[PDB]
Amino acid sequence: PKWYPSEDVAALKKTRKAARPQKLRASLVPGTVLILLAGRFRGKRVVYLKHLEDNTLLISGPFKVNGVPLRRVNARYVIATS
RNA sequence: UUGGCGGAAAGGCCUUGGGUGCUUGCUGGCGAAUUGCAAUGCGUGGGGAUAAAUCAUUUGUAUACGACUUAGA
Repeated sequence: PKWYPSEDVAALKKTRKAARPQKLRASLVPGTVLILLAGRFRGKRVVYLKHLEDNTLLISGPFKVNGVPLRRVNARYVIATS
């Protein structure tokens, strides 16, 4: 914060990479039934509830039906049913 | 547990009878969580008894040396 650099490491250039919201595939819609391909609950059927700002999908089993609680999941490890 | 069957490398096929579990065929309840967003998720090396082999002896229907051929608790 206030310590002067004791070794003049070169500063990084102005990176021209602005963050953009994830463009999820149209097949992913809220309320869709999802199949988990990996992780603790791999192979379980899950319901798509909400999209999170961290590029993850807020999902629920529901917990009562199959024991899968509210957890974050990646869209790339999920198959969206009709 | 009963009966038959499979010889090509059968060694497998059913099957009468009962025993004990599941049944998602149908109706419901209990728990999943925090692993936190994926890192696939089987015989020795030393002893106790002993079935058998080789050597010793002998044998000669065998013989350059191995090998082969007999018999004595």
